[PDB]
Amino acid sequence: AVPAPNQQPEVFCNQIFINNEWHDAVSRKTFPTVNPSTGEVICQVAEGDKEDVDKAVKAARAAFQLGSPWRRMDASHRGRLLNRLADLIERDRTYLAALETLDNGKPYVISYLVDLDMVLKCLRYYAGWADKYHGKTIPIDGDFFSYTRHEPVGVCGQIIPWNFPLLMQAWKLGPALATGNVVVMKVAEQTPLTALYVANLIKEAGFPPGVVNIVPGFGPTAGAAIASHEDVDKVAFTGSTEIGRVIQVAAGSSNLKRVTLELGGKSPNIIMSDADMDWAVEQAHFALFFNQGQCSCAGSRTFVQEDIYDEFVERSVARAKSRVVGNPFDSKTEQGPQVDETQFKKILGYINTGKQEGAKLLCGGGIAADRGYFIQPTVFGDVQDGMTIAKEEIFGPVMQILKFKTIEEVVGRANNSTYGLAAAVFTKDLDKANYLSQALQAGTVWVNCYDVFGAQSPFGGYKMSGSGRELGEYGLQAYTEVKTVTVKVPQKNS
Amino acid sequence: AVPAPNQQPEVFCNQIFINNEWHDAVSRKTFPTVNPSTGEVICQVAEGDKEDVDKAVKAARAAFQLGSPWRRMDASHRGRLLNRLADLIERDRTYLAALETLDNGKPYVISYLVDLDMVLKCLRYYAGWADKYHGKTIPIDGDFFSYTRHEPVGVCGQIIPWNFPLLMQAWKLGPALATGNVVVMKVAEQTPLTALYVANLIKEAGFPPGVVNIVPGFGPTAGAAIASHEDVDKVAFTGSTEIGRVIQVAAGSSNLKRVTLELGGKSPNIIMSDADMDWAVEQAHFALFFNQGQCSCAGSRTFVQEDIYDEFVERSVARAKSRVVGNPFDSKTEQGPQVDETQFKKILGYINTGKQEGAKLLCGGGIAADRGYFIQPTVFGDVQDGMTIAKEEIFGPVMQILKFKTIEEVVGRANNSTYGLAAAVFTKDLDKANYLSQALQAGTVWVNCYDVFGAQSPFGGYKMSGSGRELGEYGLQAYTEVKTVTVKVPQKNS
Amino acid sequence: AVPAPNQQPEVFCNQIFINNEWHDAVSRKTFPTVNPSTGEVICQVAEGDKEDVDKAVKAARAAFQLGSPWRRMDASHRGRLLNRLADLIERDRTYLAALETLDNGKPYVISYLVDLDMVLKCLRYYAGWADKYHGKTIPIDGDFFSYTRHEPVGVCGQIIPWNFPLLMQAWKLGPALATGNVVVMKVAEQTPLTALYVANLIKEAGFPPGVVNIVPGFGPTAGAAIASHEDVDKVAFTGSTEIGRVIQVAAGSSNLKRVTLELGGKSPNIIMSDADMDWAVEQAHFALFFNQGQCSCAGSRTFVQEDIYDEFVERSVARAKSRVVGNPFDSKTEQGPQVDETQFKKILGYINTGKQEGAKLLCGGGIAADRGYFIQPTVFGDVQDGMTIAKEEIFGPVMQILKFKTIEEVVGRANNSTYGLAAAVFTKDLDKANYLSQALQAGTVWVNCYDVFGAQSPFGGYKMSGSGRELGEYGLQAYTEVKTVTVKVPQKNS
Amino acid sequence: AVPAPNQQPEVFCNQIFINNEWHDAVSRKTFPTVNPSTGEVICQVAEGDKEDVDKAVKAARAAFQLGSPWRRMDASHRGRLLNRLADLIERDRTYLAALETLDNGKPYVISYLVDLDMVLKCLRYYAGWADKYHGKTIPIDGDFFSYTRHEPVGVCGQIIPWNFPLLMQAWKLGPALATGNVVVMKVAEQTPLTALYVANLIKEAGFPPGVVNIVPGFGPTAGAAIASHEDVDKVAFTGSTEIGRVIQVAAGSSNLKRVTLELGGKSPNIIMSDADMDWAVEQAHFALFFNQGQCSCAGSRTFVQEDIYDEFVERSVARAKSRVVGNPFDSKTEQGPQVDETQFKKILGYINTGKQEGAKLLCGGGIAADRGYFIQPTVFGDVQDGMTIAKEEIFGPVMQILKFKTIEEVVGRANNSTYGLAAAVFTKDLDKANYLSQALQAGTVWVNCYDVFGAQSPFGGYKMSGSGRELGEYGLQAYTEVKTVTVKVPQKNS
Ligand SMILES: NC(=O)c1ccc[n+]([C@@H]2O[C@H](COP(=O)([O-])OP(=O)(O)OC[C@H]3O[C@@H](n4cnc5c(N)ncnc54)[C@H](O)[C@@H]3O)[C@@H](O)[C@H]2O)c1
Ligand SMILES: [Mg+2]
Ligand SMILES: [Mg+2]
Ligand SMILES: [Mg+2]
Ligand SMILES: [Mg+2]
Ligand code: NA
Ligand code: NA
Ligand code: NA
Ligand code: NA
Repeated sequence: AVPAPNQQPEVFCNQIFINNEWHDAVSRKTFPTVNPSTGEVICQVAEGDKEDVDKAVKAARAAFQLGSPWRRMDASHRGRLLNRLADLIERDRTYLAALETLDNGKPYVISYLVDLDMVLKCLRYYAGWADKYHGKTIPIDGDFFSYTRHEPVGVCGQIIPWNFPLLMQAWKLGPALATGNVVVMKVAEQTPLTALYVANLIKEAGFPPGVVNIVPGFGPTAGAAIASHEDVDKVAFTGSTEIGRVIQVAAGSSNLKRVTLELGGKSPNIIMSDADMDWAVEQAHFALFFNQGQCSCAGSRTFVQEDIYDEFVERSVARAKSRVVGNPFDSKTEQGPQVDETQFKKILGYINTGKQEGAKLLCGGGIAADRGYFIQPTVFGDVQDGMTIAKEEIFGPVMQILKFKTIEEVVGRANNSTYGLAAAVFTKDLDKANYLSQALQAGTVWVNCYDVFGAQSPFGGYKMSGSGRELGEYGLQAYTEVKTVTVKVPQKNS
Repeated sequence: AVPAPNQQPEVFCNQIFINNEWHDAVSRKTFPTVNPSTGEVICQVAEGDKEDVDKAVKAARAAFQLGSPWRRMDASHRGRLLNRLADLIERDRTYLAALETLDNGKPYVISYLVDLDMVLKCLRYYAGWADKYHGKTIPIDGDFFSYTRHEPVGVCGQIIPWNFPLLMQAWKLGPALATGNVVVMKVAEQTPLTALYVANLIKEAGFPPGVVNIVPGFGPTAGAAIASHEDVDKVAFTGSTEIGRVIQVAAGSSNLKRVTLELGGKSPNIIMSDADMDWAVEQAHFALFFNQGQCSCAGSRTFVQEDIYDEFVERSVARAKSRVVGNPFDSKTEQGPQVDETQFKKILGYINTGKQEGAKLLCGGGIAADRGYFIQPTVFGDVQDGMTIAKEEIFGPVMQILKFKTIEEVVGRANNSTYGLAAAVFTKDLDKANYLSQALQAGTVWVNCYDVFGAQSPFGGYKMSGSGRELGEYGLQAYTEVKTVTVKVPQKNS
Repeated sequence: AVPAPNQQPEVFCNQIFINNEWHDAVSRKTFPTVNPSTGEVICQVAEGDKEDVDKAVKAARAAFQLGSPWRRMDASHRGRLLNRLADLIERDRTYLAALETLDNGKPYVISYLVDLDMVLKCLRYYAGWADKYHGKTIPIDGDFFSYTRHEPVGVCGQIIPWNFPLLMQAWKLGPALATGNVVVMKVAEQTPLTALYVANLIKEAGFPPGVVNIVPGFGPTAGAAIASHEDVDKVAFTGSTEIGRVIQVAAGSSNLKRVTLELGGKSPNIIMSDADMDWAVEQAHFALFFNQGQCSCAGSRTFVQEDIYDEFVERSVARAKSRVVGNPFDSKTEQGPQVDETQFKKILGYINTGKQEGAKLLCGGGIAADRGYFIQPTVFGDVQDGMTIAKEEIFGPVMQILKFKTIEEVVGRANNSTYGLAAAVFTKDLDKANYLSQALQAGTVWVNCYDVFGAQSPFGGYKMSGSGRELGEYGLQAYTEVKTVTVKVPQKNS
Repeated sequence: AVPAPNQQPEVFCNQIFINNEWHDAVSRKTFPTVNPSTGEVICQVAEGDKEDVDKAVKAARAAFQLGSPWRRMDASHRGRLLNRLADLIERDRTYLAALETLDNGKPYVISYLVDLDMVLKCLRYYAGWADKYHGKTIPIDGDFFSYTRHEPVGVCGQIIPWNFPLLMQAWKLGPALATGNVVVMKVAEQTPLTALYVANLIKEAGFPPGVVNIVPGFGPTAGAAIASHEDVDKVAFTGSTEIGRVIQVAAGSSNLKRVTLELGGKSPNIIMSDADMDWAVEQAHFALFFNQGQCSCAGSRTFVQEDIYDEFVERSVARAKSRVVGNPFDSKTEQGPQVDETQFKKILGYINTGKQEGAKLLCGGGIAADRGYFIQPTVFGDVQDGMTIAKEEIFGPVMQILKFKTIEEVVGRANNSTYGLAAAVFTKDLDKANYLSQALQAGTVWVNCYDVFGAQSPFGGYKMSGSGRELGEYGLQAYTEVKTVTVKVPQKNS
């Protein structure tokens, strides 16, 4: 059951958050954030730039000083603070879900049941790691006692995208805070509002000032200031592959800060002829269309074995034509608008390219409403590997269906990509499932499902889909600096 | 390639091994060991008893003293010694395989290609663990540094059976020595010879005196003396469920030594109607008949789905009738004799029991040769769950085939046992494989295979099939005593 | 800050708890529990025996059936329920602390600030483990996929003592519930009340019926029924070394259930000449006198280097004479009564023995009040290793001070014990601290502190102080049954 | 215990190694490598450039194809191959130690007893990891089975320096090969020879062609070609902080390959007034002067507490004045030449700067012989933090001694560096040791020792000394690509 929304939630936080206080930008500039369902401005937001980032980094560094409240805090108590934050978000769940829908466009039912549930589960998962990520005692040769300390990496710059604003904030804050780091976060200009409200909850939860600082603003200004900063120890970036390159170059060109990247995808979803047809059709639809198609790991190359191709396509088209596009606050709506004008235009561009290059348009193909950034669910059949829509990340409700004959053929075609974020296989056969899950070059392989995320299981890219992993125990690795301490002892014994 | 065997290998070692030297029993008693293919005495062996065990325990305790060569030795160097021991066993592989066949009865080709290969792999695997089983540094509350040391448990009594004499010795020595323990081993009275030769190789490898001591002799004398010893810290026993109970009671009645047990089985091998028939028949044959049926994990309840039952049984009877029983030094031999007269009689008793209780005798059922202890490969059909031959471990070449209808039914029937050592499922279906491997109450579940052991993967029982695990990283747990050290520090920081 | 206690709290729960309901004993018998500060009966409690244990085990087995709510529950949700339980205990903290004082005798300020705090920290720590105790994927040889599942051991019998009633309950329930086991718990006859109230909170928190069952009653009746039960998979026992032997024998004589034991101690507390004198005197006092001396790990052999002996003894005696013995609800009280008349008499017996065998009585030595079980803080000087008071666990406010000269001497004397639960070293010297922490044969070594427990760091015995470990990640091992699944695959690749 | 060297060892390998074959450079160009003891050319070496790297990367990629001999090889067998390689290096130890001395300049006794020993220990350690770096099975929410595979990262570019040619090769090849990667290694132009002979032994050991490829040549040609290559998945670079920046920028600018960096240092060695003087002096001397000062972790800021400063400096000067500089094949020689003329001149430049900026020249300060690149052991006293010789890595036999008063002062001064590779503390006091080891911002902290490396314990930088760790279990992390497989199952149970 979903509690009724407030379809026009008040905005309470719209400034830069440093040392648990709200600041205007040094410049006093602000930028609009827009409701993509109407095209109207919600409010102005402080436009942070290099000077605001510098204030935030200094606050983070101070909070990280040896002997500070955050450094001296018991690891178990960091876990208590993460659990308190989750409880505050749960108290404010309908507000945050409605604000998420207002600013991003996704259906309120999904913001409520999916995004907010996933945020809670991620924070509560990482609360549990705070006092369990042990270092080692090590049986080195000779008369020595050797051990490692797992220390925090330090001041962590965290740059996140607009597609799942709250969830991406939680994927970053969970592991960083569980391990005792401090954060300077740059939220997406398209969707800054929910993360700023969460900062108020961070203060309410009792995190020391300077442990989390949030600088809304643009990428080449505030984002680049983080990535190039001389006193930021680590940057974690989620966004496009194009900008990932910019981040890695900025790290190398500045202070050799540690880098992890979660980038784009063109994930293959492989339907073998023995798959359960009804389930495969529904999951392939979800795999592509979830979140207005705005998912890094979207199943955007649907490979279907030739003996079931015609039926699969018929059913897929029927399901796409039935998908309800509308006001994301209406309970019947399955698909809201795209996040903004830039994305709307890019997706229409890709649709035009698909038409021009001779893919078979089977449904949709155009705008879905006269106001707001709504696009019809669009399906192309008879897609070929060299087509632009088979290669480039579209990030909208545009499905590609490709036909194949053999399992060996489809492995090669699935893997012939510079992306490698996710993939899936639908089959009833044990051996085909094991053959494909081993052979696919992707960070997550789903078998008979898609978009199954768990705070316990890592996620991230092969190839140019990124480096490092988020979620699970693995998500702690990039937030830890390892120190070996090797001590002379009188006489080592086993 | 298998090198030609010496069919009458010389015996060099037949005494008690303490402090790297050979000793008679205090009583000067010896016992004969018999070649089960001919029924003739091979030689006599020192008959160790309580006073010999007491000498061995004192030697091991002395080798374990703080400051001793074995306690000071670098962990990496324990790994080098295990690797040297494996190289010496490899040098003497053809000799050891023939001596194993002479004393135990198994085909020389199998001693050579299987037993000795698995010994080498077990020792080389554990050599690699010697310097890698780390303790932890722990983020405890307060101004403390807390960590754990993984220390050796100490003097380990290790009692092993006769069915895989060299391999059982290696499964015990590998983890115990990798972790810096010292050992008093009691080898089976039926097959003492190969383990005693390996003691010569332990000295040759360079292990300090007293690190491994071996006492051949009987169970209620030397075995019980180890189990009840006031200065043995840990006992690892492999053998019958009946004697496991005796060991656990001895431990509780003496000094509360730590105990692990690897006991009997009545493991179910489940053939679904979609299995590959030819492979399932061959694997079900192997699963039961391997090693003259003398395997704790033998697939001794073969459950076969009703639609494929008649064909599976026809094929199984044909394969059992074709199985070549004979001199284990002849390369054509698939099945040697049972290990001794006691086991021979017990198996004849169980064959008669199956006949008396109305199981359908489909082939075999009698004595296979004049000399030695050879039994025909025997297959019973239409076996029912309440039959004694369906419940009790037979430990010979006697196959039980049961019919079932549904996957839900077979889970309940397979699990309705007080044993729980292993199980298998043959199916092409991903979901049936996952359903059954989850639901079966067994320490190892094989899927489309049987008797697949790896030094890397743990093995051990549910229920009355044992407690604890051998092999893998898990095999190190029982050989480690954990010490927490918690140190006051001036000011704890993350 | 400590809230004012209800000095005569009401009792709401005094029956057997099975399937989330309250039951009389089948026999309808009850037994009294006494307030040790007054010697008066608080109330009657249902007297559970074998028949009530049988009902509880059947309930636990049913709750453990494959497909049950508790088996199907997400691991993360088990963590949520443990966190809910902790929140309910915190809500009822003032009541539970007063009830603990009423039934056990410990000072209310300690119940509130120490026991209840530690209960909350233990449950919250293990809540975090619920979804983090991973099995392994294992690179076995050959064309196979091999992995382990960490499954619950099953029906766990848990038998606990009276010295820290709520904390001992939490140390058992935390790991068992985090790993998905079900429990039949036998609480101490001397202190049943607080654990029964916590059962009401387990129901309130939402644990499925049958997951936790609690049977108050006596040892040889209800305790033995659990230890010998044919359908209990695992027993975890905390109590005397004498009864540990009984439990281990019961397990071996019944169904080979898995066993862990947390037993007695006679722990050495070593004060080197270079210790900080004031700190060492205060910590040595705490080490022995904490919880009316009723701590398994009490520092009951205080070894003091000869050059500082006279001053340390003078200061220690002054501290003992200043220790306020009285009503445990009075804020000034440092020491309450002993738990019952049996213990009261036994401690007085040991004080008599100490006098008879030639130890120097420095202070105390008798009863401290004419009502309730109060004993004077008692210090014996010039104690020798062979004295009964230097060997046997007294479990009361009776301190032994022994003199030593050298570091080798004290290691050897500390280790000449069949106990090995804990030890401590007070020294400023790095090399002395490392030499002694390595050389001492004890499950926990404290350096410049004592009785520093954390849910993160394991605790348990060497030698006859126990086997297995509680707390930390280690505390999950005995609650896990390991299953290997090994699957044939078309072609294994790295 | 050192075999007499061949002082003019023959060179057998001087070409590019690709697919287990020797190749000239495509250009046919060669470059000289010089014997630094004489300044004379040993031989010419193939001058690899971009086209040679391209051939190497293609060969590595082919060897990494799914289904190849290296991809299908059992993990345990990778370990056997590493052990065989170590055996071959041991067989050729005397030759390799002499060749190392000839090309690098370090004393032969040290090549033989230290470098070659450490190479053997590294490879044998990693051999043991090959089949033990498990992935996880993960208790995700819902009806799923989720697990991770630890797969190889793929084609690994490895760029190494000249200071420990064989050891740096081993630190790279050990973890990369244990985890099943393939390698394109670029050895330092100053010391290519020993790594090329090791390639011959890699072929001899049985590694499949293309698994290890070695391209000698210069940095901006062959090194840059690897760092910028579009089909190299990971680069591991050891060298100067300056070139580390170039590598990270190349990775970002090309294909977003994974990067680890092991860079320079200016490590503080802190001597407290309570240190053992004789030991601290000798260890401080070793800390700085080991390997002609050519060690990334050299203790090049020796901080000495004011009370012991004068004595420490007097003893340090006596030791530096007696250090034997000479022919590295002479057993009396403690210090050989610097590796080449460039380094020789740089070090003399630093000595000049030290004198100019007002450090007190206490001994040495000039050239030590008329031929070869020999420099006198040089000690500067009264060094201050702002002096060039206190900030910049000198990488030669030039010691800086700084005075301090308090432990708080020295933490701040030690940590006021953009380097953070190592540090050490000399003290007898437990609390000072723990205070400093926690507070020092360095990847390794030695206590009462220096330059204690073990294959078991990780090593790497904080700050601009690098990112990632080599050695230990940690050394495997950067060579692993993690894949999550999440499988729908009929009904998940614990
Ligand atoms: N952290 C460690 O474990 C470690 C170990 C040894 C040496 N070092 C450091 O190494 C340095 C000394 O070694 P060096 O003089 O060989 O260092 P360097 O940076 O000059 O060269 C190291 C390697 O990189 C190559 N290289 C040079 N320019 C390159 C370019 N533009 N692109 C790609 N590769 C290039 C070189 O040819 C060589 O193989 C010191 O700073 C020392 O501290 C660090
Ligand atoms: Mg953008
Ligand atoms: Mg027997
Ligand atoms: Mg009692
Ligand atoms: Mg250079
Ligand atoms: Na918006
Ligand atoms: Na025999
Ligand atoms: Na009571
Ligand atoms: Na050279």
